[PDB]
Amino acid sequence: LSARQRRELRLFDIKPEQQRYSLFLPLHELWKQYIRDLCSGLKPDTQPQMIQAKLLKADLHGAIISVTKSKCPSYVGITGILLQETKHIFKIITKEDRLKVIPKLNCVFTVETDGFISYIYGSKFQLRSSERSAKKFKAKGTIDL
Amino acid sequence: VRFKHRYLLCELVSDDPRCRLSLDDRVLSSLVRDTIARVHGTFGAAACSIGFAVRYLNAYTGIVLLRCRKEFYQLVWSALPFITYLENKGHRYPCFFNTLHVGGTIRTCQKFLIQYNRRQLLILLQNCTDEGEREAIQKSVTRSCLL
Amino acid sequence: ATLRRLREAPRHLLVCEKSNFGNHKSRHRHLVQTHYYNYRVSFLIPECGILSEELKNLVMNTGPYYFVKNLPLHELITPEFISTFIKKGSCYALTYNTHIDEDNTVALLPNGKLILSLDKDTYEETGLQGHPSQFSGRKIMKFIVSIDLMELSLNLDSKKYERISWSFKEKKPLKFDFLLAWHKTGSEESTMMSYFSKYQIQEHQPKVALSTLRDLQCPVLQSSELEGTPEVSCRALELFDWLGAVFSNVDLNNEPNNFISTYCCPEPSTVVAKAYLCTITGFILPEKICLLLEHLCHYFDEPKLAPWVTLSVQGFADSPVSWEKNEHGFRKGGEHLYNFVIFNNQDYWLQMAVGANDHCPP
Amino acid sequence: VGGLKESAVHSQYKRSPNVPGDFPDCPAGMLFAEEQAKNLLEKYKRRPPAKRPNYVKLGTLAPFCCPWEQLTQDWESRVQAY
Amino acid sequence: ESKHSDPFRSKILKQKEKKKREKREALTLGLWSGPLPRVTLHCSRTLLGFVTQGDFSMAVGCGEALGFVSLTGLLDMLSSQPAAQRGLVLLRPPASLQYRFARIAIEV
Amino acid sequence: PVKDREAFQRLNFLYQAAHCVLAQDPENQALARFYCYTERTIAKRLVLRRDPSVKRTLCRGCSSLLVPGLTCTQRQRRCRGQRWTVQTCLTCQRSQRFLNDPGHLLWGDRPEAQLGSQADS
Amino acid sequence: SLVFQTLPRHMRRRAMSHNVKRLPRRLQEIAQKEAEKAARRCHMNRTLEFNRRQKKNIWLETHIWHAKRFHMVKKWGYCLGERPTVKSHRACYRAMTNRCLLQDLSYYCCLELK
Amino acid sequence: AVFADLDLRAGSDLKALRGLVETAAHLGYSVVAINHIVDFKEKKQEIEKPVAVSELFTTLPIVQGKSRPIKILTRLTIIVSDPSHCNVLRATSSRARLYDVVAVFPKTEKLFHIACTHLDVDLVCITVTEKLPFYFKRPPINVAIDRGLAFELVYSPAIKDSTMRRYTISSALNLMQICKGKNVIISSAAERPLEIRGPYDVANLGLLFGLSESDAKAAVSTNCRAALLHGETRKTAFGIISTVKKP
RNA sequence: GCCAGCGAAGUGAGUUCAAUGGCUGAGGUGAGGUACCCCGCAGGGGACCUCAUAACCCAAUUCAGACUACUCUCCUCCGCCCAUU
RNA sequence: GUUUCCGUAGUGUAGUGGUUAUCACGUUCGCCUAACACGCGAAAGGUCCCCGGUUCGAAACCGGGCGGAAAC
Ligand SMILES: [Zn+2]
Repeated sequence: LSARQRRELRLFDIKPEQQRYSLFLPLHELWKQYIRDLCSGLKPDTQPQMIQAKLLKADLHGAIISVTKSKCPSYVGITGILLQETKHIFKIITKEDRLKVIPKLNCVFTVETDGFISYIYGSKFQLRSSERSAKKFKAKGTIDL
Repeated sequence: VRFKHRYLLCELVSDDPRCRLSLDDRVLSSLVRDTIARVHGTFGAAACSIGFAVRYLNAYTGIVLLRCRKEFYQLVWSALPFITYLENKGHRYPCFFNTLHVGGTIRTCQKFLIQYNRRQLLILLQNCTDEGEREAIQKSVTRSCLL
Repeated sequence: ATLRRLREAPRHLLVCEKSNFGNHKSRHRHLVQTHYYNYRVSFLIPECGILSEELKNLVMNTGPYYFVKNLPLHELITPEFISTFIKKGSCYALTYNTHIDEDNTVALLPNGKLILSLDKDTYEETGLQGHPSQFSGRKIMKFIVSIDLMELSLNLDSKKYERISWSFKEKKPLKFDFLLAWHKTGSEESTMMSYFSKYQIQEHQPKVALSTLRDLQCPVLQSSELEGTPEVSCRALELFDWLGAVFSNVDLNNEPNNFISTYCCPEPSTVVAKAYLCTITGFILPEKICLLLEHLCHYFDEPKLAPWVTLSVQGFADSPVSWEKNEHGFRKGGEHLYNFVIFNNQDYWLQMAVGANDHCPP
Repeated sequence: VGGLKESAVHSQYKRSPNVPGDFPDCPAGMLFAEEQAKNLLEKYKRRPPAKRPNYVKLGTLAPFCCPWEQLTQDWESRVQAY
Repeated sequence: ESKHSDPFRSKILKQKEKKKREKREALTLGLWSGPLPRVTLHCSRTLLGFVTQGDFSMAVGCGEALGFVSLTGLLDMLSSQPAAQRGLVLLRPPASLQYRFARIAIEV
Repeated sequence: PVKDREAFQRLNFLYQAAHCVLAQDPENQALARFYCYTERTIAKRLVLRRDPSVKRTLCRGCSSLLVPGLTCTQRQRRCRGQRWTVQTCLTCQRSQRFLNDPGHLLWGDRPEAQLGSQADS
Repeated sequence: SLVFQTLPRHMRRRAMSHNVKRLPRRLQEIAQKEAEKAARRCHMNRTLEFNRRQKKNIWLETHIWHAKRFHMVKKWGYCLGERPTVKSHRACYRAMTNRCLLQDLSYYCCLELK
Repeated sequence: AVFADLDLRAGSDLKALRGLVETAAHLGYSVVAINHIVDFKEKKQEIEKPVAVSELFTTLPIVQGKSRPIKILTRLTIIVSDPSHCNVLRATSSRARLYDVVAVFPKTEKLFHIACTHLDVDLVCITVTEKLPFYFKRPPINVAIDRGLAFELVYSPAIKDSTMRRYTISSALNLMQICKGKNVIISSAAERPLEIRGPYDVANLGLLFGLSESDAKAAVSTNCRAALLHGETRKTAFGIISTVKKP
């Protein structure tokens, strides 16, 4: 059950790397209508503390990210939507076809909503993101970036 | 989780022995903490007041034991020569004298007080030459063998 | 522990070197040309009541220097700015009044190395390859990125140039107040006023303070003795303490009173009747000091009444990189400075002042 | 009751050499000195640098006590060759 | 003791950069198979003997070493001193650089 | 169903996101496997009772929610008695037994069609 | 004011809290008043276990005394006692010029020639 | 390296409050914060419209540094003595989320332990006035250094009496032998227009306290940065900060 | 499952109201520099100068082993991204 | 050195031999009174000390890290 689910891997191949990244936009279009169906109130004045709290447990698969701070200078400035989301890494695909892996070690990601911009500090958000929606996101420490 | 202390001994050597009868822990704590504020300023007056306390004092003998830290033993032990004019109801002029600066360790601080006490009574034998006092020395030697 | 650090020391260093102007292996020219930032230039000549007219025209022609308000960093990396000032001379840039341990500080080298000092809030947002500069315990707070613009000029379409140019325009806007100056070393002469016509550029002249001090008590020197012979000559260390008091108008005697000034002259000394003072206050090019150093070397072509002259140049308290490698910080003071005690027999003393966290080259 | 280390202070304070391998003979001392060289070389490679003092800067081949295959051949080469 | 030059340091970065090259004789800090010229004359003071049992004594009250020398090392020193004290011979521990003198006396 | 109401949106989003990958580009199914593996894990820890109509397509061996419906083999055959509709993928080679018969349409309407007439608001 | 630390330092065992039977009889009576205020079994033939272990080493008769309270280091021959677990470096010399001492030196072989 | 932060405790009129802003802008101070003293006797919490920074200041602060405007923030300092008053402070986690950095002033060793372990505050005020002895225990300190909690070691002995110079140096040296000096900040509560010193001179008063040979400069720059940033993760949320951008 | 101890002087630190990791100078190793010397293969070595040497933490009868808190450092195994050919 | 126990709305504490978070005090509101102390109903208020692991699901069970408390 452990090695039998891990025969080859669940990892990508060489041929899906060139799948014409603008065709991954309906995956972002599905996520864009998902956020409007989640809170269903955006415009006049509707609780910015609620928006950043519902995105704690929200499955952010297929969302645009842009690195505005990282400990590595080479990681900063990479844009694209994400496909996989592992323990402390998540694989993104960028502009004209090439995929990149950015670890969730000490960095923050910028997620652009319709009328909101939310930073996600990737040093606390780890540990198998299916379990992130479950339990145990408590208040610990600061993020010195 | 524990503090390293330093224990310094002192001795009042003076004439007019009514000054030795006027010794108290309330007066000694008001004497040492004041003369640090007279020599040094308000820095050493409170840096040598958070661990400073009295533990051992005999007015009939004249041995002073004081408490101080590892980081601030050099302020108390340098304020000892500048202690004059113990003001009281009469006219008194005592002055402290150190014997050995002991680094903590109360047991061997009391051991040095024993060897200092034994050397004081042996010299006192021939210099005094009193028949009534020599019998009191024989009471001190006999009771010390019973310990 | 607590009583040791209240009286121990700050870090300071002094390197004293005697040499010859006529020596073929002398580095009196290389140490001044490769010293990048200069603010205070003061020279003294004893027994000089009438200044020579050649030196007086040299003091008034040290600048000028320009000051631009709110200039962004992406303007200094355009190929138009490199081909005008950088490729046809040496252009200098220093962010005015942005301290080296408080905010961001950007500096420019004549070799085309844009070496800038950033804090932690900017080094993580620009995304430029750097390294730590001074350890502040564990939380490293300052970073320095070295960007060589001359190697980017060979391939302007390279991946290194588009990484840096995108990092300043749309990724992180950073405007500063620059102290700009340029040495005219090109065929086509174009002023800086024509290029920066959009922003508020102001042409500034260096402040010149000309004074004459009378009855100065100068020490006795021997050029072949740095440590100082007893009761015959003086130590070179003792003149470096004496020289700052003459420029700071401190020349007094012994006054036993309520206000005793315990500042004695270094003995043995000599009563000197006249002493000429000068203070050139502004952003000084080091190439102008090289014409000033060689004029003071040619000051002893004729037999003069002065035994030795003075050339002391004080740098900024805000310079990131001086002496081509030394990252000058700011730990409760500390400034970089060098000195020239030029004698009549083409010998000079090189007294380099080192600050708190700073190193020294030969 | 002591042990082998107490059996080692039995001879070094009595000014007699130890019987296992401290005296150099052909069949016995060459095997124990090599076994002695295998223990401290393991301890030398165990410690990382900037913690131990270097031995090229200070002295000679040490604490490995086998140059006497050539040391006794050297002191006869100093005298008999002149 | 005046320190000695170490020309074997240049072969260490030659060895480390070759080991990482071939991936993508262990002579590191004091081992080499060249012991011939050093036994002749290497140190400042001429070394002649070793110490096998090196410890401080609880019997005498000071440092008492025990080791082995050669005859030609002794009789070269003994021929140089027919005068006063003869067993005053310095020793040098390998972890230090400080020569310390002892008293040679063969008690048989 | 106050705090658990948010959890229903996180399960059907990753279920639908695996369909959007295979609708545009088939024969590269690594995104459909991970979106089903995350869907099963959230339902495993945050306990929800999903319907057997969708769950019989997830192919509970490791993960494949749409792969047996358009690539693998789903046929009808008769093993011993009544006929069975065997759903078998081509990755873990597991099968799921489902019998199709007109004699048990009353029991075939028992798990799925009884909640269509009884689950009232 | 502790009874458990009044004992001499050679006679200190850290198992005085689990079982009380590691204490003397007169010191146990006070510890019974202090008790109000304050892994599996082994069933194997240990003789046949040590018989199998003797095939490798030499395993002297007094090995069960020495290995229980000494640091056992294998050497050119067999494993023998080298250093005590209690610190007794100054105590062995003090028990040699004034007091008494004895060792176990059984590795010294003998060759009888008739 | 955000340098020269403060914690001022003074409000009675806008004539004295604006004078402290212009005086701090003169020497070296880029970010100036204002505390609000709340006692347990009055039980009053004016949180709604206390200061009105943009309304009651004349639009242009000028420092001699980068010539950047002063980030004038409003902090809170609560004098806490009883455990029956801290329950109101624990109720402020959802009722009124203002006063970006919240500081607490404990008086009890049973209350000092919950403030460093259980209570969610940003900094802890340790000041000793008029013979207040207090033991410093190591388990409430060793958790606070990893949690991110700092300590406002507020000094103001030169206002009224020279005897207050003793109780500031005594309580600080009790902390430095125990806390080891990981995150301890110093600041001056100034009510008079001349009670503030330059930040190049403040760094020796922390070296008068000891605390390092070099991190005493970082006790006003680096440790004040980590103490101000602890109030930002407490304000909005601890992991995700969502900001509304309207160009 | 159950059953076995000795109040007696003095631990290569042996304190117990609880000693001891000190300073200065010279080195080692790890960065940086040379108007200095020697060997002559552009190279290398030596000499000299500046700087880092810590964090976690404290013996209380001792030892072996597991677990946990760690970086001035060295060894092994790799990942991600940048740039080059 | 030694042993056992404990961490639960604001406090004091239950409870659970694993799938639900609550009783007493106090606050708010309501019952009541011309306006009240009691009685009584109801609501606001949760990092169930922290992480990992087991299990379909740990306030719980296990492991580790702290913390706190009772006494020689
Ligand atoms: Zn399958």
